[PDB]
Amino acid sequence: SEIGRTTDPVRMYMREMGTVELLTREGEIDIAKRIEDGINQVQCSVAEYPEAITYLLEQYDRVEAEEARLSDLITGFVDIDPELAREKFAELRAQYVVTRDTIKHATAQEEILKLSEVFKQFRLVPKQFDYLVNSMRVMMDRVRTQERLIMKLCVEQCKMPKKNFITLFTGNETSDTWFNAAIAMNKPWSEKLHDVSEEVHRALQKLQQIEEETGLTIEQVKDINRRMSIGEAKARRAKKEMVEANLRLVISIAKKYTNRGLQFLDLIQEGNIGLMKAVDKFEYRRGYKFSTYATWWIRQAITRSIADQARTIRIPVHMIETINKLNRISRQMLQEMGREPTPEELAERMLMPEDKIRKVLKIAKEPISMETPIGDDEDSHLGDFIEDTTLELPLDSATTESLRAATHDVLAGLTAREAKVLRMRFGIDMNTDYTLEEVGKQFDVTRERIRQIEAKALRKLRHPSRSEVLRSFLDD
Amino acid sequence: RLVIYEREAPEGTVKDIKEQEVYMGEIPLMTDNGTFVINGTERVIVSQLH
Amino acid sequence: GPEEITADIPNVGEAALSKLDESGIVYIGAEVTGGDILVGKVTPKGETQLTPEEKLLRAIFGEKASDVKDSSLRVPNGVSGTVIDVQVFTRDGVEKDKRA
Amino acid sequence: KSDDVNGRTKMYKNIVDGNHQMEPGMPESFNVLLKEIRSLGINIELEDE
Amino acid sequence: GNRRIRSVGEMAENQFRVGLVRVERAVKERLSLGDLDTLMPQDMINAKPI
DNA sequence: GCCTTGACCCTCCCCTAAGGGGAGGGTTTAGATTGTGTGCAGTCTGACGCGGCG
Repeated sequence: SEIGRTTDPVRMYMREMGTVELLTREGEIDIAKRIEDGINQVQCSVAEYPEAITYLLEQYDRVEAEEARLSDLITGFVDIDPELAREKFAELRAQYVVTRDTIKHATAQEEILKLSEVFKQFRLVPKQFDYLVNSMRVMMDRVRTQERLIMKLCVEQCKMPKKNFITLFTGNETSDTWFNAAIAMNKPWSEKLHDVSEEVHRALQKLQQIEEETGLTIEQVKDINRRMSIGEAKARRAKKEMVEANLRLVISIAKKYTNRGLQFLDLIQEGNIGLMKAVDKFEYRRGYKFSTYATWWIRQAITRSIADQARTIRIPVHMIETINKLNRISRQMLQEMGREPTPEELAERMLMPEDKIRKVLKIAKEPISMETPIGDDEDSHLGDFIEDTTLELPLDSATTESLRAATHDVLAGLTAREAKVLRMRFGIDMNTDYTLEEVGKQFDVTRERIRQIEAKALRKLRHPSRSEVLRSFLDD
Repeated sequence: RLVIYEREAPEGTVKDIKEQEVYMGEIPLMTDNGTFVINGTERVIVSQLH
Repeated sequence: GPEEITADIPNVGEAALSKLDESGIVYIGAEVTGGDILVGKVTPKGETQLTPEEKLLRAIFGEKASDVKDSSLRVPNGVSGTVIDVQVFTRDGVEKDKRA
Repeated sequence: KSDDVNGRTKMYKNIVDGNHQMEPGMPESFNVLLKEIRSLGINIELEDE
Repeated sequence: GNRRIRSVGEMAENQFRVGLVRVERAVKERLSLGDLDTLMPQDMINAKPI
């Protein structure tokens, strides 16, 4: 056994990946058949709940007047043109209505099963079928969460036996007939929850609407949903066997992308995501091999992840493709001319203007490491030569402080009103500068008078008696 | 010379040959005095005792 | 915007532009010393974000702020030589000045 | 002289004012060190009592 | 007698052979594709690795 | 001089009709393909922790 011998996650992955053998042309077909039988079982278990079929026939009468098209409702039929769907929808509606009234109780299990097997014929688009199964999951999980809030409160009270709290709770479904039997033992635990016997009502009386909103029994709903779970675990275990058998295909494709910015296991994992999508989308009834379809999705995922995350500064996919196209045009022009082309002629063989190609050539460059050795030494690196350009020079800070002092000096040599409106008009020793109207309203004076005051104060400061300190803070 | 053999023969004889001149790289030339001008500056490739 | 080789440099007197030709490049044969401008160049800048004190300073003396900053090539300090050669390499699509 | 960023401009202004006194703070590379040890899973901290 | 001189004309040849195998893998990869009857040799030669 | 007043004036931002141009983002793509692929190294010397033998 090779366990504990290597550190490489590539070797560990290849080691655990090679323990699944490749499928034949026949192995892919019956794995795909297992997937489609799992999904068919999920659908025939969905058919027991009626409102999903009601929503689907709502969708069809919306297709009738074209609020939508049935090309988005069904992908085809198995025993898309819109005339056969009329036949199948009519025969399905004639089944749903003939099931709706027949309620009894042994007779009620003939029509539901034949409607299930006649609803099996519709191979829906994934969106509608997923909507139906998620709708049923929400119905069953809210019903289930009040089902276990029934026991949530029973744990809120005291010690919790529910080994035999389930004895006659099954089947009554209308009232507290099962609830009265709990105090019939008169053990202390059977005390507690009973004084909460009123507060429990709106849980199991909210059942009062839902058993009138679903039509079928609590365990009937729960068990068609557990049959849905069995069907989807069959379809999910069969999808896992098709992904696990085809990981060599992903490595086979991913080895051709190995040095474009992403590492080999990164490419393998992105291609594995593409392969899982391919398994979800594959159709074996087209007669093609799984490799033929799956290569498209694996290559899509790998190239998309290279466009997404191979670069520090991310370039969008449209510019990534412009760069790739420019590069292969440059390769052709370098081969056919023996000389690296200039952007002028590189813009004439391409369809693009020259100023567009110049920025495309300036746009595709990867950052240098600041641990790059300069001089190819190991003592001085590129980061040692890069300067903080946001630092204020200490002579500039000292000039700023001297200028604050000088304007403080000249503003002390003005009237208190003029120095105030001139410290307020500008942001001097305030956090914000003000407009003529704000300075005026603070003084309860007009805008134009404040303009006059500040213009006069500026004219005073223009005189060389008050200006020779400040004129030193100017340049050529 | 791209020489194409056909599929099935005990000899594998040629369908055709497409022979032409490809440009693979430029080789830096040594000057009359044993130096190379590389990115404008004269360089010396020191010999190696290995 | 593009940087511009020019003899029209802000905050630099006519004395420091004495040995630059009309293209802003030093003459060949010019005896220069440290700090002398060899090639005059200005970089376009913006958003000067004036401090309130220097904002008042420019309100009193009415001096506009430069939209460009002096980015010239100067002689290194302590170095005093003679300009013996000037080469101008211009890109295709850029217009050659009188010196080029 | 090297890393105290606020203290070195104060020192320049103090030299220009004829006051040869320093107000030294923390070197900036010690703050870089503290932030780089915390970028490991390690809580390094100045006990400010 | 155990230490040997390797000079520019040999080190350059070794690096050229390195570039030649870097292009050889891509030429062997391109020939495995079925585009084989319409391409010239200068379409499968990439001068940039060399 | 202090203070209003009515008339002007500035820049800046958003709007016009009928789309053009482009950036940046999604999606699928069905002959068949099913395990990467590089080096490199002329260090020595302590010193510590551990499988494995006794």
